[PDB]
Amino acid sequence: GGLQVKNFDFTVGKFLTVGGFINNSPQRFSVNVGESMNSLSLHLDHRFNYGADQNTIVMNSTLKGDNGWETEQRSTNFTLSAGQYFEITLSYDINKFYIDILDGPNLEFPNRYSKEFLPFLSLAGDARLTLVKLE
Amino acid sequence: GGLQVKNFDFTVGKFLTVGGFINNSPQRFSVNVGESMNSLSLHLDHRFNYGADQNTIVMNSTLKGDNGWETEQRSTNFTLSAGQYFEITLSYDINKFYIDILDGPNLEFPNRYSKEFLPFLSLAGDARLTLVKLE
Repeated sequence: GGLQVKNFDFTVGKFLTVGGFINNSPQRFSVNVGESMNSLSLHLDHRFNYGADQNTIVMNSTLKGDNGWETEQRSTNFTLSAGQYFEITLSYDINKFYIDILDGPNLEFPNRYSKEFLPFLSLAGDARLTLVKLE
Repeated sequence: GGLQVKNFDFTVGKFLTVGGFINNSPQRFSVNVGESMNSLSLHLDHRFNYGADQNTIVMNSTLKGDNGWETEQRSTNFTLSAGQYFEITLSYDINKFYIDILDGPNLEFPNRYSKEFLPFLSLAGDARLTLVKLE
């Protein structure tokens, strides 16, 4: 399951853009990059309506999947809308990730595990991934 | 090396579009889909200037990498240019692959190994992959 795109080496200095469509009536969706679904250097969750989190961005990482979520960083500079096309561009160096949301904020999150190569990408939740661009 | 895009299941009925830039002064470049670099259901080679092949499309498959190339199918309906952006959309069913080159031909090639899922994608040669879209 998944597609291995040989040519795409998401190393320090590359810009990975993901694009797709948010569902109508979303709860939340995330962009996840790391080594596997269990070992994520960045989980970028846009929470539309998720209990106490209403239009909040939450960023975190985990080495133990769902049971290893660490210190959350949150932003209320929420610019995405239900049912719409989105694009988020990620890049990083050994110190940090730089998150450029199209027509929205620019955020930074620590590169907590000092990664210089990230082999895995997934979108989770109420959105559909349709494009991956690497430059 | 490569990026695993979890969400992209290139199954029968999906449309995979690859986009990128052809090098200046190219010899040839290919789009390759299959199970690995050694086991390819489709190798779609655009040969600009490759000895006797001058602006010829060659399509083939292999189960043994470079030593298992099978019966080539060729087309001279060559529409790509050096230095330019290209996009090719692939889809398939159990019988065949359908190759839609943007502003160029529509080609078909047999699905020789009766595949219904293709886990691997690579571009090879004188071009640079910049986008992968799955719909």
